[PDB]
Amino acid sequence: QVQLQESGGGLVQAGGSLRLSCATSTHTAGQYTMAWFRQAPGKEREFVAVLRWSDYSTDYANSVKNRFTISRDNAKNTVYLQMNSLKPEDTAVYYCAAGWPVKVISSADEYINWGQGTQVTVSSAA
Amino acid sequence: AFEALTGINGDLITRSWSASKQAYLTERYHKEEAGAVVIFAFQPSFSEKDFFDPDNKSSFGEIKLNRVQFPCMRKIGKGDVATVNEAFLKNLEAVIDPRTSFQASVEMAVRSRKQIVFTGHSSGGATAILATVWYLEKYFIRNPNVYLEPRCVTFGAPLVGDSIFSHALGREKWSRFFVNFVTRFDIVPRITLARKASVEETLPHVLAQLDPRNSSVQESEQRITEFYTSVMRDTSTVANQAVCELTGSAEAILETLSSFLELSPYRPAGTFVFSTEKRLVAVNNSDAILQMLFYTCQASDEQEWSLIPFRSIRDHHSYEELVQSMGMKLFNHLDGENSIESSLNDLGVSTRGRQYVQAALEEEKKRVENQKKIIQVIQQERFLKKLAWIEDEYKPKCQAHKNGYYDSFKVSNEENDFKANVKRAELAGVFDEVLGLLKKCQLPDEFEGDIDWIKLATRYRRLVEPLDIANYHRHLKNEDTGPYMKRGRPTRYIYAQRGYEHHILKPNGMIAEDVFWNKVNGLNLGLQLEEIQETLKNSGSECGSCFWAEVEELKGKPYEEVEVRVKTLEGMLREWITAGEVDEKEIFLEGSTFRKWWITLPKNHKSHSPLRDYMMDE
Repeated sequence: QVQLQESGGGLVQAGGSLRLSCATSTHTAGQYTMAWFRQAPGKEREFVAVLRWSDYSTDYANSVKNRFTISRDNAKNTVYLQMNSLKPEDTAVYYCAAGWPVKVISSADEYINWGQGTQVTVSSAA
Repeated sequence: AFEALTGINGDLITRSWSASKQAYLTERYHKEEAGAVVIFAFQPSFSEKDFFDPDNKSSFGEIKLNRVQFPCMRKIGKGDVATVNEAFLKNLEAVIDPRTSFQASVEMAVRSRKQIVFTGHSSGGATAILATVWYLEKYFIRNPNVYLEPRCVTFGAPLVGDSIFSHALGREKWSRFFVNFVTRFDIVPRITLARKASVEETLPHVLAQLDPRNSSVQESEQRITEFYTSVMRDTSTVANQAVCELTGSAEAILETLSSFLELSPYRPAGTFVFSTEKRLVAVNNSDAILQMLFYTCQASDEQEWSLIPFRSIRDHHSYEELVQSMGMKLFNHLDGENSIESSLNDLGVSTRGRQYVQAALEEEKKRVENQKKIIQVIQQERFLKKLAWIEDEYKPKCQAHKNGYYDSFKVSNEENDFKANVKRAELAGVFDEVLGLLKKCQLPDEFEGDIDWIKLATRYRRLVEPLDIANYHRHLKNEDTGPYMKRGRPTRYIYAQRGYEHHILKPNGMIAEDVFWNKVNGLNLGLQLEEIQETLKNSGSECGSCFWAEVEELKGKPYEEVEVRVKTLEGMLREWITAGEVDEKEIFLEGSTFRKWWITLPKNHKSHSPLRDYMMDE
């Protein structure tokens, strides 16, 4: 069982950037597919980004592709999601999840370990 | 409980699964040193060529093992070698190639005296199995003190060997080193139970689906369902015929010449651990594991016939959850349990499947009971008194008459000779009964390796095979049937010889026939190897207790005709005497057939013979 702890969430102005960290209790390179999911108020837990155990490849949901970046520091056992061009509709609780073999990256049922999540609130413009 | 039975803990299982996952990213194998353990994980493959070799012309991709490389993987008395999947064997051979540095890493791990572990997922597990056997044949059997016990841990592995494979693992007490985790519906352990023609068309797509590195772009449901149904039909045939052959149908039209309903020869080897959401069920008995491989993969737990094939595909990838949830599962060892109903009900085994598994376990219990009765019969004093009478009474009394008990029995002029004949017949009856039990696979796998049995059978052979040879030539059976070594030797003596020889020779890795030919070639007779093997064809110089037989075949013939054979016999005789195979107080007596014949040999031969000091007064 991999232990996952997210951190770095908070309040951010629209258009800003924010980096979320996910500390993993063991190395995940070639061991677990690592994903970022998000759940907004009322909606369901939807997929954001993935870094695969198979080939170290990254993939993103279309709503975040070319503005979000998933990465991993293997030395620190940490998985990062750097978010850019944030919009008010990105306001959600963000989770990092670990799974294997995850032949369906976008399905939450493929991931066996989850974190408690970190809140991200993107504000409009006063 | 689990650790007391398998000899591995949860930390080792977790490291093994981690290394098995990592092995996907490394060529051939991945080596991981974790504290007191060194793990060799093998890269699995999901190409059709890696399950059924394209060049293999047999119905199950099987091939007989080479007796030189795996000399223990055979039946000792019968001689039949084990059979393995040829593709897995070629993968093993490609790993152990000196150019891969696998062997050097294994030997470096041996020098460190850590627990060496061979592990693997899917076909990698298969390789792991073979790798372990390789280790066991190359290092552990040679010196178990510097080459320590291996552990083998497989996840969703296909079957590798046949029934002789599992039997040889059991006789050497090697099965305890193998632990094969199988999630309840995993289809991969069942694949090679099917004829390769039954899945030849659908296997590539299902193997692509089973590959943990591929994405499921919603391919074909129908091909997966058809693959499951083919595998389950052939598995059903195999398991039901195992049931019928174990105690029901025996032999009716089972033999060859009728290759109609071919059944897979592969059988479970080692300990298997079936896993549900709440249980870990460990099984040792191979037949029970085969029956369970069939009956746990049925639409029975909820009779959801439509969903079970996709469960069978997904369960090949569910070993992550298995490893993460081991400690929270209830464990039970099926072989040692008083009631197996809870475990098999939790595994979805139907009532008929439950009865078949119970029958397999009961058959193993019957084999243990047979071995117990055999040891009680051979340990009572009324039985040993016959051998003791032949040893301390008949042999000395015959040495006193200066003719030896062989010739004394052959002429049978005294009442002691008929008494010896009676005791010979009784001992022959007992050993023929044990042989009949062995032939029918009604004794435990360990039987032929049990040191007490080997000692008693060797004593019996050395003492009484001369009397059976004397009985053979006394009734002129050499003229009706033929030479004793070719058409007359009782199979019980062959079994005893082979058990003794394997026991004393397996630490050096050579089989008795190769040792014999090496010795006769070291005699430096100066002839071609084929010519010598032709001259020594069906010779009595391969076993000391057959000495007299060879003598009977050599006396009366001219010296130039049998010079090679007589020199070979003389060259073997001294080691035979030292080992206790031939009594030096018997063969050189004045009235012995051997001495009377040896005097007639050319004086030039007697002058340079190693035996002239034993028969100085000709």
